[PDB]
Amino acid sequence: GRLNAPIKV
Amino acid sequence: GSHSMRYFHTSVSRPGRGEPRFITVGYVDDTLFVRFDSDAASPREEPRAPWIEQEGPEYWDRETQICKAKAQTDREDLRTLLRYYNQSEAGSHTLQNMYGCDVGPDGRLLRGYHQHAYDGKDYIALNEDLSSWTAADTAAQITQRKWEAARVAEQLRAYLEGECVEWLRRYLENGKETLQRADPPKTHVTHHPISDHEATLRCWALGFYPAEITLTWQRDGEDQTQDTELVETRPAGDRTFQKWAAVVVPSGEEQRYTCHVQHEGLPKPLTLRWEP
Amino acid sequence: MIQRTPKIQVYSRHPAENGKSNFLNCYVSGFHPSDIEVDLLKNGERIEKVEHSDLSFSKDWSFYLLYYTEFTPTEKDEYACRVNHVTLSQPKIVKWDRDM
Ligand SMILES: [Cl-]
Repeated sequence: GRLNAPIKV
Repeated sequence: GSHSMRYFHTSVSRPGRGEPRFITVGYVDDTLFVRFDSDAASPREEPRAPWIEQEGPEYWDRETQICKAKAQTDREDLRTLLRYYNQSEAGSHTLQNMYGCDVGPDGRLLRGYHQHAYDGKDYIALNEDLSSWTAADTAAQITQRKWEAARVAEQLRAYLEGECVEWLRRYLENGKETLQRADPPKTHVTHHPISDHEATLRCWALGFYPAEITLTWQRDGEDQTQDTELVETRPAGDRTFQKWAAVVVPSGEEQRYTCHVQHEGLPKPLTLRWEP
Repeated sequence: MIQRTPKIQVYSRHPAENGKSNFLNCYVSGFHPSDIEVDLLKNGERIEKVEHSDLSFSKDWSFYLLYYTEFTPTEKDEYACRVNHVTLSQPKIVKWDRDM
């Protein structure tokens, strides 16, 4: 199951 | 005995041809188990292995929401990276991300990963400590300062040490028929005359799983690394992999050459020779 | 902009036996950027309805794809893979050889 944390460069 | 779960993500911009295409796939070891493609007619995360099919609708809904959201953040990221590199809006660019975890035989975390590449080049990676970053360049240092300020590494560590390892344990059990079965290579040696003076000996490994394997040739017991043609391990399309290694052998020398095969499905390494 | 030219292997799923149905594979790997065109050819002509895997990549970030189709090898029929990529000035044709 995937990581659910939005992370923007 | 040891295992891994990895998610791969690629966005590729295409100016004048709509929004960037996003493709993500998940693997346990060398087995693909989920996919999502933003160019699908109705994009949804889809199963690709039998043992994930039993997950219920809530899983597929959550996974699909995560993939859609990541497609959108990647499009924002592609716009940001044009600024950071002073690039025009005319060209196609690529953003890649991989993350996941490796565990040992007892299911404990061995190490975690979360890393990005831009235009095929390392951009920023979470270090093995799951607490600090390696930035490739001064652009990636701008991201590093943002992610330090927001305590991103702490969020990733929590996932990689927790959920990632727990999902992998679940998948290994549900998929124990296949994920916990090694298929050994079927091996043989072929002989291919080149001229009156020499012939190729080719050592084959077919039908094996997982993909990791070692195939070498020795002559009089000495490794022939510099003189061996070793093809990349390649998928057969039935879950298994193939590989071969070839040496050019002077006429009459064939019995001096031995092929050596190592694979986790073999209780002991094999030695083979050409059998005319 | 970095570019990495594809490695290309064309081969069958099982050892070729004339008259027995099999799968013809073209595996392209180690390439960047990800845009690539791959045809499978029978007697020089494009095979229709070839399928392919979803884009993925290796530890070094380079891309790989598998293209494949069912086929029944014979003594006489020639098969090949044709690849185009930005690193190639003309398409590369690699012939299927049952011994590789
Ligand atoms: Cl979408």
